[PDB]
Amino acid sequence: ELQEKLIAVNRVSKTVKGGRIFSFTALTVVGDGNGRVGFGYGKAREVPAAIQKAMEKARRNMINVALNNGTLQHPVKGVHTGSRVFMQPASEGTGIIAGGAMRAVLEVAGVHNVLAKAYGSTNPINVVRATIDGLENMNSPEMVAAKRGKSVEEI
Amino acid sequence: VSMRDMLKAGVHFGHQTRYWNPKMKPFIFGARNKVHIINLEKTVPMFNEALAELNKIASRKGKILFVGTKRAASEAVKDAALSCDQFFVNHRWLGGMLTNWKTVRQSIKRLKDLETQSQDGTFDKLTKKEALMRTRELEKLENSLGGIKDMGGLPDALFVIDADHEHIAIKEANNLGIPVFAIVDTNSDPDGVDFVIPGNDDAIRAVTLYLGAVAATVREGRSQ
Amino acid sequence: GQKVHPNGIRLGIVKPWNSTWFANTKEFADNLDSDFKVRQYLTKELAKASVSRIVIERPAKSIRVTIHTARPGIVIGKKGEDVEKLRKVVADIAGVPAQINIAEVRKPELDAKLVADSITSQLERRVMFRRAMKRAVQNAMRLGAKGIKVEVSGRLGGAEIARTEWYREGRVPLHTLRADIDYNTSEAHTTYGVIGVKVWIFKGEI
RNA sequence: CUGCAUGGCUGUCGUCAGCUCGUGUUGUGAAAUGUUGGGUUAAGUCCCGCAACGAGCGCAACCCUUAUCCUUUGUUGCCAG
RNA sequence: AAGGCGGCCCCCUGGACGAAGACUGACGCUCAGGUGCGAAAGCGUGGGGAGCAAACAGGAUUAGAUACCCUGGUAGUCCACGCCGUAAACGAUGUCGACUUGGAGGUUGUGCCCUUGAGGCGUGGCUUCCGGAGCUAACGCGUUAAGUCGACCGCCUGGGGA
RNA sequence: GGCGUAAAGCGCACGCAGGCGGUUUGUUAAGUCAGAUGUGAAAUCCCCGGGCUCAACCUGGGAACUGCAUCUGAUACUGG
Ligand SMILES: [K+]
Ligand SMILES: [K+]
Ligand SMILES: [K+]
Ligand SMILES: [K+]
Ligand SMILES: [K+]
Ligand SMILES: [K+]
Ligand SMILES: [K+]
Ligand SMILES: [K+]
Ligand SMILES: [K+]
Ligand SMILES: [K+]
Ligand SMILES: [K+]
Ligand SMILES: [Mg+2]
Ligand SMILES: [Mg+2]
Ligand SMILES: [Mg+2]
Ligand SMILES: [Mg+2]
Ligand SMILES: [Mg+2]
Ligand SMILES: [Mg+2]
Ligand SMILES: [Mg+2]
Ligand SMILES: [Mg+2]
Ligand SMILES: [Mg+2]
Ligand SMILES: [Mg+2]
Ligand SMILES: [Mg+2]
Ligand SMILES: [Mg+2]
Ligand SMILES: [Mg+2]
Ligand SMILES: [Mg+2]
Ligand SMILES: [Mg+2]
Ligand SMILES: [Mg+2]
Ligand SMILES: [Mg+2]
Ligand SMILES: [Mg+2]
Ligand SMILES: [Mg+2]
Ligand SMILES: [Mg+2]
Ligand SMILES: [Mg+2]
Ligand SMILES: [Mg+2]
Ligand SMILES: [Mg+2]
Ligand SMILES: [Mg+2]
Ligand SMILES: [Mg+2]
Ligand SMILES: [Mg+2]
Ligand SMILES: [Mg+2]
Ligand SMILES: [Mg+2]
Ligand SMILES: [Mg+2]
Repeated sequence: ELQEKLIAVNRVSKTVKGGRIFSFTALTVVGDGNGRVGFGYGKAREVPAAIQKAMEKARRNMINVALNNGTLQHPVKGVHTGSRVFMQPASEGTGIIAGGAMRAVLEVAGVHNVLAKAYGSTNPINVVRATIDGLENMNSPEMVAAKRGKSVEEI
Repeated sequence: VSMRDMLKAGVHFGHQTRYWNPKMKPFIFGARNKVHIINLEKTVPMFNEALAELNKIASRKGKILFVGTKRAASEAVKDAALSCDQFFVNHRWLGGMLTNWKTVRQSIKRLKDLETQSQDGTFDKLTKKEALMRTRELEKLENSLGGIKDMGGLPDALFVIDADHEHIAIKEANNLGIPVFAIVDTNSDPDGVDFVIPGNDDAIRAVTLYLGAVAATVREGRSQ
Repeated sequence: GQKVHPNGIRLGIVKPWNSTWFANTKEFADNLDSDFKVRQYLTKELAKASVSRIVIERPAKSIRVTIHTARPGIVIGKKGEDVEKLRKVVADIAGVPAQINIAEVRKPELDAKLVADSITSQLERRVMFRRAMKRAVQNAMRLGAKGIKVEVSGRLGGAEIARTEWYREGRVPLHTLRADIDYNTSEAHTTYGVIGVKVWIFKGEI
């Protein structure tokens, strides 16, 4: 029912008296393809357990985005610690023009045509954070008309 | 419930104006003795509203979990909880009761098993060793979660006393999506609570009236 | 640190011996070595017959060997020529006559010898050690074992540097002498060297 | 020949009291919490308190021997009447 | 204004703040180049020299000890008038203006209330410590912002070489 | 795009040139905006077509050349 993507697997370490202890971290995203997205981060001593933890984490932790038949409503900007993200709707037939970490998020979101660009840090975790936060702050025209209390043509 | 029982129970008395929280400026009538005075005409309709939705939750067969662990108010809460066929938390709130239900349900399984062997098992195989420990550990289990032993699953509403002393349970309920009903004293913040009721919380008569009225209204919830 | 052999430390407490004969120091060494020869045989000709334990017992002047097995049909064979073709040669090796009995192990997934043999047989078939280990553990734990832990060691996956990798599950109190601990060892001879496998299975106390 | 390709076995820190995990929670993250705090113990031993709740390998017990008594049997061992 | 300023008295003199009014009527803010002020050490000329003390000498310590420690000790430290123009000259945070939840203090004015005390209720200036939103890579900052904004100026563009 | 700690706030101030300018009314029309006219060579780029068996290539018409000058209007904002 939901599409799942594995974005990053990293090996991290922690020193003890005996020596170094290695662990694996997995960052994944899951979506339904019609405007629901979640990201998940997992850690484990072994990789498949880490990936399963991240998928379990991301089946919860899922937000809604209001799409316009496969593309955004307007140009959006998202920001997290080091990552700045600019996304912009495109015409039919452009495809997802985005970086490696944005591409999975926008693919499993159900978006089909955007032009995106990453500035600053392209650390995958923060880039996924910023893309999610820039998608969630994007508003549909009917909610703008509800805000302003007037449902004029511009819908 | 109306205005004058709430005055003479001392619902209007706040904490000192040193320890106030800004977010509850709207529910503050004034100050005397450098003591906040809680606004009472604000308390009455939102209390009634909380009571109404508690009733409706009650008759759709909702499980309600009273929370109060103050030494001076928790016996009133056991009183009110089993007077109205509901559940209570009177001793220390285990961090993770709701978000980590999968793990604490083994604690309640342990509690149930060693109580069925307690005296309708009637083993009294003593070992030289195990009265002193098995009995004391049943005590340790039932004083902290003996009020939750019959819940089975996640509750349907949180009734809170003194939201600041009970921030862990409130944030747990906010993550899990359970409604929170809290008496909000002048020093606590109301943003985790979805049904705010400003009143006094340190006096035992305010608490008595609160849970008397709520126990009543859920008893006539289960009445339907 | 180095551990005590968990079967040896429990001999006479909860675990019995694999040989139950008496002898003076006159015939002790030859009894012992002819037992070694019979055991070496009943190891190496019943290789793929899943034998777990060989109990040798010597009444007055003759032997009886009890073979614990998971697959009794192959060591009892087609109407029973095969225990004949075994005792005719075990009486040959031990010089005295012989008798053979065959006991069945009904759950071959709760015996450390069979589980070790399984994991080494898979390791010699070029299978990823992780899958062997985890399947052994989950099969042993889904049949009522109170605990298990497996450990493989030595050039895993053809690496140049040998490693020791172990997987535990349940409860294995090796310091409790009451503990029913079934332990065994096996070795897989691959194209990169020997790989050692150890298996502990805990079934209960007393 | 290569223990610097390995299995098995052994020494060592050290019989030192420690070493971790699941779920939850906190942090963008490496990670943290639990395992810290007040007492106590030979001991992460135990009790209180506590965003933690539980579990595993260790500690302790279960094993052998020595120190007291009782019952049974009585030679090849014993000698009170 | 910054550098800085500490017995008491007198003379000359700059700024700040408050009360209630009166007056002028945008006369304002910032500022490249320019000008002025600018710790300590140092330099020039002339005085002064108690204490302290670079250099220097001796005694120790040490493998050595051009040091740390001890006994001495000159320039200098002090005054007048010139020069120098640099400091971790730091809040490592340019100036000016507006806006945005709180708490506890210090100091200096002023208004009102039985001034009944070393009482209570207000309203200005300057200042210290916590901390909310927000911001930040984090640490932290947080109405005296590193928050939200405007005007002008200075500066940065990998580490060495420098 | 930055300048508390990563490179980066002059040691501090005064101040000329320069940049910037509270509020109201009137006036002007310099900035600004609208329209028109002249010009912005052809070729090149782009659109719609046409010819070489297709393509490259060649070619018809348009669009564009974001600019400048002049004339006529607008007066909210900036300037006088
Ligand atoms: K070795
Ligand atoms: K954990
Ligand atoms: K003065
Ligand atoms: K200058
Ligand atoms: K001196
Ligand atoms: K030396
Ligand atoms: K001198
Ligand atoms: K300073
Ligand atoms: K941090
Ligand atoms: K400047
Ligand atoms: K260079
Ligand atoms: Mg530790
Ligand atoms: Mg800790
Ligand atoms: Mg323990
Ligand atoms: Mg604890
Ligand atoms: Mg000087
Ligand atoms: Mg001089
Ligand atoms: Mg001189
Ligand atoms: Mg000296
Ligand atoms: Mg000199
Ligand atoms: Mg001078
Ligand atoms: Mg300098
Ligand atoms: Mg200074
Ligand atoms: Mg500087
Ligand atoms: Mg500042
Ligand atoms: Mg100035
Ligand atoms: Mg602060
Ligand atoms: Mg360079
Ligand atoms: Mg930069
Ligand atoms: Mg530095
Ligand atoms: Mg710097
Ligand atoms: Mg400065
Ligand atoms: Mg300078
Ligand atoms: Mg100027
Ligand atoms: Mg000027
Ligand atoms: Mg103006
Ligand atoms: Mg001007
Ligand atoms: Mg004009
Ligand atoms: Mg054609
Ligand atoms: Mg004008």
